[PDB]
Amino acid sequence: GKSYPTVSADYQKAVEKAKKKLRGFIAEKRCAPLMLRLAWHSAGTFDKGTKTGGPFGTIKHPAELAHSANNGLDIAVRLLEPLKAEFPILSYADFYQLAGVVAVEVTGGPEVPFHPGREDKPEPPPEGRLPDATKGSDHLRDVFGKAMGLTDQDIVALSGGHTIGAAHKERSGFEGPWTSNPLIFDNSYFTELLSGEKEGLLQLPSDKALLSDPVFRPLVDKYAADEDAFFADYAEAHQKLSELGFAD
Ligand code: HEM
Ligand SMILES: [K+]
Repeated sequence: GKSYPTVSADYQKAVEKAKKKLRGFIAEKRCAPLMLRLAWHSAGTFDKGTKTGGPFGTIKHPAELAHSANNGLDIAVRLLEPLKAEFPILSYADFYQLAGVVAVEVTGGPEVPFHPGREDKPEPPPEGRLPDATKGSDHLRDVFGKAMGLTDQDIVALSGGHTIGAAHKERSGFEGPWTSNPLIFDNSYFTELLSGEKEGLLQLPSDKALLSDPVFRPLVDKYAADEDAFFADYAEAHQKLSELGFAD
């Protein structure tokens, strides 16, 4: 149900050039996972009932970076500031979401469709909307479903974003990568979740909750068996996530 706004030709030209520049920058800096986390934490605050929060540029605000769920993301924001400055026409909202999309692409992931025109909004959402890694399926549904308005399928596919990167004991407290290949976007997050705890790889309780829920488990299996299917459903869910509250 989207109606995307019209942006000028200059704005579109800027999108295209920023996209390229973000590829090169994110690849060199090895920071795709962090950039994915930044985009996801920007969008993930959306509350459908109130139409508050969501991917509207507020994560750049020190007040939103201070939320405990956002530990470390001040790094991401600082990393992007000089590039963003080359693209003054673009909203921060658009820029961060583009960086999330590129993160996925340059690590070998699907091409998530991108539509410009998000406006930067002045008020960060209240803290406490992003998910708690120590909780389970009900909580996931409360956050992704009742707040954001995404689907059960979307929940499992987006969990797959842990296919890249790692936790840090100084940020969340959790530590290490979910996968043996943490800068490669693939279905390894699901294959590892399926094979049990292997030494040196991370599983959050929230990842584990996928295995015991009657709706989530068949999806984990599908994605572990079929990376093409994971990529399709991941791209659908990321696009939706990046557009929460935008163009409705
Ligand atoms: C489903 C509920 C989720 C929970 C409970 C959760 C929790 C976490 C936690 C605790 C970390 C560790 C942060 C650190 O210590 O550095 C993390 C990292 C990460 N998360 Fe999630 N997350 C979830 C969903 C997602 C989603 C939906 C995405 C994107 C589609 C995502 C992408 C990432 C990425 C890429 C990292 C690694 C960041 C890095 O390498 O610095 N997460 N997540
Ligand atoms: K991987």
